[PDB]
Amino acid sequence: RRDWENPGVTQLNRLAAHPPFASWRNSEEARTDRPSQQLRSLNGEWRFAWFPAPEAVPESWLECDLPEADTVVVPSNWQMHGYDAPIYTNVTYPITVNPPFVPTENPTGCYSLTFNVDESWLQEGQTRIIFDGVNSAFHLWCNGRWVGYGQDSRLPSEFDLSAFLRAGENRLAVMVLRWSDGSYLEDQDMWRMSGIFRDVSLLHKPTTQISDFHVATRFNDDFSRAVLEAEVQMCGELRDYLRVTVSLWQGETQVASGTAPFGGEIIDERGGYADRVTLRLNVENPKLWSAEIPNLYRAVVELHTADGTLIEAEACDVGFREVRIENGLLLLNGKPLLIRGVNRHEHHPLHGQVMDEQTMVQDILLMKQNNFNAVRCSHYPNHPLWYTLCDRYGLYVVDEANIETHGMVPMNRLTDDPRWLPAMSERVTRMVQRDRNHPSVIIWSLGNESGHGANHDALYRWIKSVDPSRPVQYEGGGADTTATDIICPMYARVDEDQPFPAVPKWSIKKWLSLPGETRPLILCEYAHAAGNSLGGFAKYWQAFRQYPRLQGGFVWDWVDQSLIKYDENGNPWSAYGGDFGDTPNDRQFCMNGLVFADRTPHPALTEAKHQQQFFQFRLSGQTIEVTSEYLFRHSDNELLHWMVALDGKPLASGEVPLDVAPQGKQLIELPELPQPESAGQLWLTVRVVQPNATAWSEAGHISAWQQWRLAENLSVTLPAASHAIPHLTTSEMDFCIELGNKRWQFNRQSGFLSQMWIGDKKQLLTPLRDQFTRAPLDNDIGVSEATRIDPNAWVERWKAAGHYQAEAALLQCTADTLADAVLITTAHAWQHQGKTLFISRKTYRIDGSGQMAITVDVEVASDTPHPARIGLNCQLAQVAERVNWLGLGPQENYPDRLTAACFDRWDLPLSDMYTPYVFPSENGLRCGTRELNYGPHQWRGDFQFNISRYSQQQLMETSHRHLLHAEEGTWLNIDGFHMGIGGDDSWSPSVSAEFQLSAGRYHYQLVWCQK
Amino acid sequence: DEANIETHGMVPMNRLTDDPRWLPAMSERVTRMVQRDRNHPSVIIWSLGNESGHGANHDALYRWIKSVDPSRPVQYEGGGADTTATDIICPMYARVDEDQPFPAVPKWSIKKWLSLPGETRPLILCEYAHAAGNSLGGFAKYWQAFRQYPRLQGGFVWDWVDQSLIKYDENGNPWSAYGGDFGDTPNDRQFCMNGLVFADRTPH
Amino acid sequence: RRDWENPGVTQLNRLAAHPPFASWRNSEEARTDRPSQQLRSLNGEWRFAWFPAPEAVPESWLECDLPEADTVVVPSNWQMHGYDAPIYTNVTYPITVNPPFVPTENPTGCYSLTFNVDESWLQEGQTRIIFDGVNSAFHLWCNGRWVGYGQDSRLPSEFDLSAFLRAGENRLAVMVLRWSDGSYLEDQDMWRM
Ligand SMILES: CC(C)S[C@@H]1O[C@H](CO)[C@H](O)[C@H](O)[C@H]1O
Ligand SMILES: CC(C)S[C@@H]1O[C@H](CO)[C@H](O)[C@H](O)[C@H]1O
Ligand SMILES: [Mg+2]
Ligand SMILES: [Mg+2]
Ligand SMILES: [Mg+2]
Ligand SMILES: [Mg+2]
Ligand SMILES: [Mg+2]
Ligand SMILES: [Mg+2]
Ligand code: NA
Ligand code: NA
Ligand code: NA
Ligand code: NA
Ligand code: NA
Ligand code: NA
Ligand code: NA
Repeated sequence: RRDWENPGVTQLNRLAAHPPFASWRNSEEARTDRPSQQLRSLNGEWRFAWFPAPEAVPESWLECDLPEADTVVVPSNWQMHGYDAPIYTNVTYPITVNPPFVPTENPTGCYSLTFNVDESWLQEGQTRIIFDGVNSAFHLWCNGRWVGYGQDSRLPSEFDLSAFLRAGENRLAVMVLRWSDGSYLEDQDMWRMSGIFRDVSLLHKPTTQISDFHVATRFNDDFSRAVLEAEVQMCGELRDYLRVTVSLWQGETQVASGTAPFGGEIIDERGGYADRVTLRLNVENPKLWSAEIPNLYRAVVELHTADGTLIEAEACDVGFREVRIENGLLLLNGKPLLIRGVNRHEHHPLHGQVMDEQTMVQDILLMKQNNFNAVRCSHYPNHPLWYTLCDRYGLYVVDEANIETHGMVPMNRLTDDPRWLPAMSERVTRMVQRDRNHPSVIIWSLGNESGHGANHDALYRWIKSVDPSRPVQYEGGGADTTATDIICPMYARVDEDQPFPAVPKWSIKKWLSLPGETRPLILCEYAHAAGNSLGGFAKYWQAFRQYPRLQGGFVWDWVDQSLIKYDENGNPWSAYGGDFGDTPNDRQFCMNGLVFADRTPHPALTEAKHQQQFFQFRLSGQTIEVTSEYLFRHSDNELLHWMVALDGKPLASGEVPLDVAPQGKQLIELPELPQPESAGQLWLTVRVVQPNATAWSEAGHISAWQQWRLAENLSVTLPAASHAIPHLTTSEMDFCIELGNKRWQFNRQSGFLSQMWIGDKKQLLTPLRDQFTRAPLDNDIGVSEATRIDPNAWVERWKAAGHYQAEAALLQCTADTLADAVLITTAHAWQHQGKTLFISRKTYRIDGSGQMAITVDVEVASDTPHPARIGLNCQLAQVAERVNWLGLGPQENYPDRLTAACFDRWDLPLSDMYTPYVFPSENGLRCGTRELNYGPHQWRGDFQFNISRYSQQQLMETSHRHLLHAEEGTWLNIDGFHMGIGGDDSWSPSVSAEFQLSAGRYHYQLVWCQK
Repeated sequence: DEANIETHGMVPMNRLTDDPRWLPAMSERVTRMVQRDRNHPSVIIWSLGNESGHGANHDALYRWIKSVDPSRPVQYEGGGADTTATDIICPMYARVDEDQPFPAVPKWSIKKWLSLPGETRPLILCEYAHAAGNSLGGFAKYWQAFRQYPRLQGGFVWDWVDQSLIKYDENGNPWSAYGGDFGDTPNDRQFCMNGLVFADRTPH
Repeated sequence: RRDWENPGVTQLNRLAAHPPFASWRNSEEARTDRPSQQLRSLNGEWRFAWFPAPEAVPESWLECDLPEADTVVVPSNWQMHGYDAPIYTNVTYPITVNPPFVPTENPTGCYSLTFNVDESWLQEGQTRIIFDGVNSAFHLWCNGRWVGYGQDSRLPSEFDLSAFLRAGENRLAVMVLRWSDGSYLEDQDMWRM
């Protein structure tokens, strides 16, 4: 029948979808959510054999174990066990686009399990098996007899095994196909894997059973009263003595209860549902659920007899909350939300796409600790535990259908085809039937990148009809089609329009006011965090806060989808597209997270945490105004600490308890701040601390911070003229300046400071030269490739302009003797085949104090692409352990991503000045620096810098971080100016104009001296 | 033009039409009809089917049509004749002046139906004036209302021709038969004859 | 697979629906709506045999004509030919309401036709067969090979016979089931045929 090549068949004998069941036979266990003996896990060791195609699977396998088989852990993805390679492709399908057909060479995973089943399970009731996740299609056999078939890799497939099992030993046989017609709807941008990757279990239910139940909560105007409505459905024989009791609990207190026999209200001319009943419970002053305060109640559904005998019980956590769009605003419990979200794929560097509780909790804790209050299930229903954790820890969730046909041409070819409506509908309807009772889920999504088809309109209406308590969104086809309640563009910029034909991405501010538009706008994807990115992140938040209808978005994305491989010595390294022989592939485009695969934070995470702060501050004189962006909670676990320092030197500090009502303000009057004597800039730094531990954070957690420049005292005092006078020694090839124990050497042929001495020690390994390039970041590269160059990408423009090949041509080099110093004057011309790109004019003034003042003035040809940087660089012979600087830190920060960084005195080990991005590039920069210290050296001024053991050349020529080798000495890059990193997206130029080095003429000055 | 979908005998009537498991089968009865007949000028209205209550599958397919063919209104009588799945209030056998307040699915006087709080759609009966045998009494009352009220734009009489079948007796003479005359049981006897004309098209 | 008891399977290898086609190879013919040499009718005398259930149909019927079969006119309803009784019920289904199942005693109509096909039709292009209406479900075979399946009694089911036909004589075998899961969606108040 080749059911895996027929979108008409998505399953055979599969049971109806429903909310999480456990079939408790004890009500107390149901109330407290304790384990159930009726729900058994089949996870553990299974037998597995790999085949090139289903036609190659031997028939004997159905009856007994294949001696060729291996014993492997389940759940798992077989690529992670080395049976075949995982494939990383973004848009292009991993198989030939010829729907509904798949390759004849279809990797087949043969799973089998021999397990015991107690007679008591077969004597009565129904025994079903549950496969929470099988990628991508499979046939099931039990004791040699065919049971069924199932598709959709991200939702559970359940089959009744009651007539197939026998007391004692039993054997299951599962033939999993990597490719199926379902694969045409699973083209998400992630590693393409397969296998039984989610839990497998057996559920026992009585013949007369609770087959489904829906919980809804409505409120009065001020949410002081609510009515909980629970519709319960049963299967089995109807008897007049049957009853259903729904009880609601707050802790160990029962706040409400309702009981009734089956038989719903009349719905039409034929009557009503005799196998259903709806209980309605009134709840006065319910504690409301929100990501701010995840208040939860427990609802227990009991099927029983009138005399009180329990048959079975089910239950769920209930969060009292109302979600609705009113007057163009997405409201929660009547308040306008501000979505601080992120897209999160289910990924593990070691286990692939298998999810575990520990990794989930770690992600949720890191998310809340970094001020995120929402997550988008990009782009498929998640492992069931995920919603339970979100309900309890408090996170707004966008549950998304497992539907993406990105690789089709046009994108909606299948979604606008009625022959694919059936397949698509099951991916939407079964998701809703499974997760509709979770309060964390506040918005339904029809899928991702599948254009806009009539099938979307139909499924949009289906959801609105069955679940009016949640808005429905979908980005495909222009982000504002008739299939979405929310304008949800991906990568729409703040101010810049991107007028693409048919599917334009308007500036978000402009999008809201288009003629006739009234919906709220929330980006389903924005701020693509590939590598050194998130430039311009603050521009989004300034806009979100100023415009009521701009209610936020979900960053793309949470974690790098890198995988682990080992070298010959067993040392692990991070691998990306193409490292497994997978081809074609999309290389590093699988890594766009705010954190590395092992959850180590990327510098960008801190910029997100700061911009997403819940308290806003303003300063006027001695008054600090604290404004709360919380909607429901008072600041009952917040303390404001303030500090005033002069160039990093603390003068005064204190703390004040925060007592701000949600949306409210608090004025804090700072005490008389004593004026400092010494010259310098005074800085005020405030931070909000949470004294007490929470379910998601430890005592002392910092949730917000901000700085302001206070008074500044310009230094006018003249340095006590040192008696010493430097001396110049001139030769044909050099200008040497001696001063006591120090010496400076300027090659007269190159025009650069080629060497320095402190005693008999050389300080340089490479001459101090101008630098106008940087090892390209992911954003500089875009989608450009050697086989497919993107002439528009920054890196390609720089390459074509000769920026990386530019040769320095000495125009002038003179030496003058002053009354108390030596003055070196140089001028260089950087040209590329007749074209002068840059001109550098410098002066070096060495006085008796041993200080070397360098003045640099650069001209950049207006017709050459704006350079990545304007600075100097050299390889220092020294290799010290610490790096001390007075500037923005402590973390890596760039011009368009430095709002989170604070000005102060920072000191870190040299290794922390390097950011280990899997794909190497310019990194570790620190801006707004007035003083830098390393070994015996000190540089002062107003510059940006990065310092490490890797040269820009090596970073540029190395594809993977683990392949980097520390060079001799230390490479120092000091920039007067550095281009922004961009990030609005990573496939087109995204560095905003105000962060491009287009001034034409630049000036910066540095003072180099030995401590 | 109406989709071949009627589940009248289910209890309740929408048991299948509100079940997502049946959405696939239903959608094909609707979509393939539209793909076949959309170029015919005579077809001015699409119908989702008949007597199958009102289920979520109806809302889905209603929207599908509006999306693929905005040139024709979409109607459906199930679930009360004025649900979210119909552009036209299309009751069957709603009377002119007399209300019939059935629970959940009332049949209001058509004059009254039009002005219920918030209602603005036109009203056209998908079925009215049941012509079983000696019938059509009160037919003129309907037309008087149709002509007086702009939004009462008519209706479709039920129905055109008697569904009687021919059988033969001893003398080989043919005679008109109805339910039960073929041993078919259970049956609904003469209820298959409600036309304005006899099976051979002779007028009643 | 008992495809007639699965609302998940409404057809097998059926071609997409579309507006009326005639495939004129002459524009003036298309303009004037005159008969097309590319659209042939297979209406007329066919071979028919009645069986109480699909399990009672002999396999030999796929390869050659059943001598016990009768020659009947098609299109037609077999109740009108007297093979079994037409049923008149209004609301109540004519079969036990147990979706998606139908009675095991499922009247099965076995239709067959020996017809000729011009070689020019097989030397190029695509030759399809169109059943404008089959009540209520059916399987199709051509020259003994299974072609497809289809449901919905009131719309045309089309199948590509290009790879099943030979120049000259060919034999179609059509097994029509009276009841199917499609029957749960066809409870209109009218005679059940
Ligand atoms: C490569 C672009 C043309 S499509 C772009 O690629 C990104 C890679 O992280 C993401 O998958 C986005 O969702 C997708 O739209
Ligand atoms: C028998 C009624 C309660 S239902 C009534 O029966 C009529 C018989 O001609 C028609 O079929 C109507 O459409 C139907 O609603
Ligand atoms: Mg399939
Ligand atoms: Mg995509
Ligand atoms: Mg646990
Ligand atoms: Mg700031
Ligand atoms: Mg079927
Ligand atoms: Mg009816
Ligand atoms: Na809403
Ligand atoms: Na806003
Ligand atoms: Na990606
Ligand atoms: Na507090
Ligand atoms: Na690199
Ligand atoms: Na009128
Ligand atoms: Na009738």
